[PDB]
Amino acid sequence: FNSTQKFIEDNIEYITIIAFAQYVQEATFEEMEKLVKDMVEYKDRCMADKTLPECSKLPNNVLQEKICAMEGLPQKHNFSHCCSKVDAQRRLCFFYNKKSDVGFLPPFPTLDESLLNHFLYEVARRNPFVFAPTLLTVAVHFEEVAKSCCNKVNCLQTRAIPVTQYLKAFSSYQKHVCGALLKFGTKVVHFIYIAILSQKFPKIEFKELISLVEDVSSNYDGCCEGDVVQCIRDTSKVMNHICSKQDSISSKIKECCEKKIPERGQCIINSNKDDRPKDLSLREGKFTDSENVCQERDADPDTFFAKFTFEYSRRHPDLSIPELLRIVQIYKDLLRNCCNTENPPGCYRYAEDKFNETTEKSLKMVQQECKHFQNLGKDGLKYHYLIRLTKIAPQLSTEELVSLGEKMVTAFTTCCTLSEEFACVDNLADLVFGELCGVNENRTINPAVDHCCKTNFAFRRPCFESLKADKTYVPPPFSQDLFTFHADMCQSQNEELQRKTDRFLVNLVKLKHELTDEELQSLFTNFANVVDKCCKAESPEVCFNEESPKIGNKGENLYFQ
Ligand SMILES: *[C@@H]1O[C@H](CO)[C@@H](O[C@@H]2O[C@H](CO)[C@@H](O[C@@H]3O[C@H](CO)[C@@H](O)[C@H](O)[C@@H]3O)[C@H](O)[C@H]2NC(C)=O)[C@H](O)[C@H]1NC(C)=O
Ligand SMILES: *[C@@H]1O[C@H](CO)[C@@H](O[C@@H]2O[C@H](CO)[C@@H](O)[C@H](O)[C@H]2NC(C)=O)[C@H](O)[C@H]1NC(C)=O
Ligand SMILES: [Cl-]
Ligand SMILES: [Cl-]
Repeated sequence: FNSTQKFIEDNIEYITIIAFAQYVQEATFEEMEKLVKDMVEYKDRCMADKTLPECSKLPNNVLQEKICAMEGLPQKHNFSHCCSKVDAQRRLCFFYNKKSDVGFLPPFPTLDESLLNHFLYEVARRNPFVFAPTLLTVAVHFEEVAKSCCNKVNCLQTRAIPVTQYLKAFSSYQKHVCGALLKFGTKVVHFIYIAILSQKFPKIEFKELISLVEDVSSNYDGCCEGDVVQCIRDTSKVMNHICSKQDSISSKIKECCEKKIPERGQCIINSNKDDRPKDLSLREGKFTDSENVCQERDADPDTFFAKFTFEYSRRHPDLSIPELLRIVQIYKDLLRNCCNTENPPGCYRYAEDKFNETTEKSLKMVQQECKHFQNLGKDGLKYHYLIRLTKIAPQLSTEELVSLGEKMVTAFTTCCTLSEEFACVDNLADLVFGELCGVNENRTINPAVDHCCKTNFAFRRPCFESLKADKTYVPPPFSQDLFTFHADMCQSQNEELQRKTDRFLVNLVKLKHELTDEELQSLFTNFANVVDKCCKAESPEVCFNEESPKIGNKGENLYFQ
C-alpha cells in the first residue's frame, strides 16, 4: 500500500493527465494543466491534515467533479449529460463518453518534464482504454528512446515504432477483456484469467490461483471503468501478491519482482510461461474416470468448472485461451446432458475425445491459413481478408475495415513461423473480432454480426468465420473519384500508399458486393496490373482513364450505384 501511495503522490501530474485526456479526448493541453493544478492542491491539502470532508471521497469522483466544475467544458465537448448525473451513474456516463474511433483527432505531433506531459496527453487521448501502468511504462521507454537521439525529430519518430507496438499489444488485450466484461459479465473474466494464469504458472496451487484470479478480476473492474488511481493500486496489489509467493508460483519472475512500480507489473505480464512441474501427469482423470463427477459438479458448479479449467489449462501450454474456454464449455454442456441420463458415467467417460476433436479441427484450420500466408505473402493475404471482412460487415467504415484487415494479417506475420503458431494465431485473431464488437458500446453493424458479437465469448471467432456475405446490405452511392488513380500513386511512397490501395479494394467490394470473392479478386488484379503498367508510362493520367476496367455501366458517371 505505502510504496503505491508514494508512487501515486509523486506521479499525480502524469496520472491526472491520463484520466482527463482519456475521459475527455477533445480537451486541450492548457485545460490538462488547469486540472493538474487543482489535483496537486487537493494532494497537498490532504497530506496536511487528512481529516477534511473532501479528503474522504474516492479519487475518481473527485477528478470527475473538478472536470465537471470547469467553466463551459461539459457543453463545449458534449458531456453535460454525465455531469447532470451523480456517483455511480456519473462514473458510468463518463466510461460511455470514451470513443475508440479517434478519427476526429489530427495526426500525432513531432516532439522536438513537459516532453513526458505532452507525450502522455497525446497518447492517452488517442488510446482512451489503455491502463495507466502500461501507459506510464510506455512513457519511460519513450524518455529513453527520445534521449538516444543526439535530425533528432525524425530520429524520434523512427525508433518509437517498437514503443508504439508495445502500447497497441497491451491495449488490444486490455480492450478485449474490458469488452468481454461489459458484454458477458465478471464470470467470463474470471474464467479467462483461470485459463491464462494456470497456463502461465502451472506449478501454482488451486487455492492460491483462485485468490490471484479474484485480485486480477477486481483490478479489471477498476481499470475498465477508467479509474486510474484505483487501477494503479489494484495492479500493485496483484503484483505484491505474486512476488510474495514467488517460489510457489513461477521461477521465471525473479528479476521482475526486484523492480519497482510500475515496471515490475509489466515485466511479470511479459514473462515467459513457467515450465511444467516434472511430476505433473499428462491428464487429470477425475473429470472423466470417476463415477461421482455429477455430484462433484452439483456440490459447487462454478468451483468445479474452475478446477477443470485449472487442471486442463496448466497441462496444455500450446492451446490458445479461446480454445481452452471452448473446451470448458464443451465439458459443461456434455455434463448438462449426461448428468440427467440413467448412466451418467457412461457418456462423460470419453469427453477427452470431444476435446481432442475440436482442438484438431482448430489446428488444421490454422495450418491451412498459415500455408495461404506462405503461398501469397502479406499483401496477398491481406486482400483476401479485406474481401471477406467487407462482405460480412459492409456497414463498417472503409477506414475501420482496412484497420481490421491489417490487424488480421499481422496475426499471421507475427505467428506463422514461430513454435506454437496455433496458440499465437488464435489468441491474436480473437482480438481482431473483439475490436469489431466494441469496448464500451454494443455496436449495431448488421443482425448476423451482432449475433456473433453478443451470444458467446469463446465461440465468437468461429461464429464470424462461418458467416456468409451480408445479404441485407444496401450500399450508399460511391463517387467515381474513390476509384480514380492520380499521378501521386506512381512513386515509392510510404505505407499510406498501401492504405490507399486497401481503401480502393474495400470500396470496390462495397460497390460490387453481389460479385463473388473470386470475381472481386479478379477485378482487383485487373486494376493492379493497369497501375503497374501505367506507372511506367509517360503521363500516367491518360493511361489510367483509357486502360482501367469499367466499374460503372454507362449513363452513370459521377456516382456509381
Ligand atoms: C488426446 O490427444 C492427446 C495429444 O493430442 C493424446 O496424448 C498422447 O497419449 C499418449 C499415451 O496416452 C502419450 O504417450 C506418452 O508419450 C511420451 C512422449 O514423450 C512418452 O515419454 C510417454 O512414456 C508416453 O508413452 C503421448 O505423449 C500423448 N501425446 C501428446 C502429444 O502429448 C491422447 O492420447 C488423446 N486422448 C484421447 C482420449 O483421445
Ligand atoms: C450492452 O450489452 C450488455 C450485455 O447485455 C448490457 O449489460 C446488461 O445490463 C443490464 C441492465 O442494463 C443488466 O441487467 C445485465 O445483467 C447486463 N448484462 C451483463 C452481461 O452485464 C449493457 O447494458 C449494454 N450497454 C449498453 C450501453 O447498451
Ligand atoms: Cl485504448
Ligand atoms: Cl507493479
